[PDB]
Amino acid sequence: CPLMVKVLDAVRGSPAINVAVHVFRKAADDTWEPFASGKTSESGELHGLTTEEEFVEGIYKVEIDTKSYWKALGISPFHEHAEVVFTANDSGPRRYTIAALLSPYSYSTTAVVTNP
Amino acid sequence: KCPLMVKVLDAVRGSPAINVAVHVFRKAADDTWEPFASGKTSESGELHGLTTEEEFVEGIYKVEIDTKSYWKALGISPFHEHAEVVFTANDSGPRRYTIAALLSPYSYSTTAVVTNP
Amino acid sequence: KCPLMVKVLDAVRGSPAINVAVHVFRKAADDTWEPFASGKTSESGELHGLTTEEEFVEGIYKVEIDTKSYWKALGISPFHEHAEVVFTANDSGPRRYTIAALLSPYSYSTTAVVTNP
Amino acid sequence: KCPLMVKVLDAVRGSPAINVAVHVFRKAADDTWEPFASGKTSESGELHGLTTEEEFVEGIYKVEIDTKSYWKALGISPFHEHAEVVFTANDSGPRRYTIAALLSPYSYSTTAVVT
Ligand SMILES: O=C(O)c1ccccc1Nc1cc(Cl)c(OOO)c(Cl)c1
Repeated sequence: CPLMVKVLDAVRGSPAINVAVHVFRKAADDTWEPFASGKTSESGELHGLTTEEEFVEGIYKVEIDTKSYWKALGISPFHEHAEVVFTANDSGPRRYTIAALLSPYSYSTTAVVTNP
Repeated sequence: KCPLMVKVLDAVRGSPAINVAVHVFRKAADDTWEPFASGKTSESGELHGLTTEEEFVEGIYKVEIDTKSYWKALGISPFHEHAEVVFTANDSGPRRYTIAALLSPYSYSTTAVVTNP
Repeated sequence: KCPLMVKVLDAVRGSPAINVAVHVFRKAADDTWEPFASGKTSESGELHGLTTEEEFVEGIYKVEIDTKSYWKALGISPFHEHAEVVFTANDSGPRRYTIAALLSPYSYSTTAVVTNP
Repeated sequence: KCPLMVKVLDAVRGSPAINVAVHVFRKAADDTWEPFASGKTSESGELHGLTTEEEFVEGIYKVEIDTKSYWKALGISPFHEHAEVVFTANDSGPRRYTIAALLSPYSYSTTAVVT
């Protein structure tokens, strides 16, 4: 479970499905190289994006297409997209789960690490 | 699927709560919160299968989590004595409920989800 | 400028919550929640005028925030029956306490701001 | 009393965060971020002066609260590099924006209000 970046809808009381997500890597030129993207069908979870060999001991970024989400449900969010920036794998391979409790005009997140 | 479960995880250690005592009750017209079930937070910080289809009924419930015991063992002196999640259930039939519990020494937050038939 | 300030915010409309029922209790010697204070949240979203250091004493307290009146009168269908915040108070030094509540129809958050005046 | 306001609350100490560096950008026509305003946080955990209604105009803006240096000063090991809030401003008209951010060593949350 490298990045099981779960996203939850705090209004519909269901996982946020069909929400586009984008990943980036730390480029040496202070740029964000695109890495992966996708949309879900029924459940709002992220997986199968980065493999054990795809990681680096560096900075990352996760972008979630949030404004496009609510227009479909006819909601007009204040936020445009959400970004979490972190340093990973400093002490070796660990499994990272990124929380994301969305809401129109509000969001929250949390990080879960492992010992080995 | 699991009829309902409680999800709890520490926002300081970045790990699910381990050995955080939990309890459940039932609403009684005499205001007496008659105890119904209890449990201990495992290494995964989750308790599931507490209320079966027969055990659970359409009514008012409460979930109590022994937050203060969780911190003092870690040598941490928290603010909240415990937490409570008061709600209604099965308004129009049986459903699946999973609730969140983001513990921090001086704060917490909860969130619940419902899945349509 | 009170030792007990409760702020309630709407995480859908993005406005300070208004017309929200608030109740304050206190555990008695018989483990009884003797009523302490109550009120309704204004359009500023800050509840105040609930207690003073003359009336505020050491002990275990409880804070009640109604939710059904907030959304059902608004037309939204909530999940949580209400919000209950229970905490020790004035253990040593009557520090001013601020209680924060970020409300969503299916989720809420609580945080405490403590400071010695 | 400003159209833009940001406040950061520390959960572990339960006190308003102090000395939290902040920066504000603007959506440049070259898809860049021209720096707009920056600063740190006081003992009240709020922002004292960010943007007047004169400088505040339409467009997309980004605000970042520096947290990595925070917990190192606190002596705790963080996780997040920092927190990024990006939003569309003045899409329909003037308003007053307040940004609230609850910070914990391994988690954070945020929300906004309008006027
Ligand atoms: O009010 C919030 O949005 C909030 C969100 C998460 C955690 C705590 C919160 N409470 C809170 C936040 C702020 Cl910024 C605040 O005042 O700012 O001038 C108050 Cl009174 C209460």
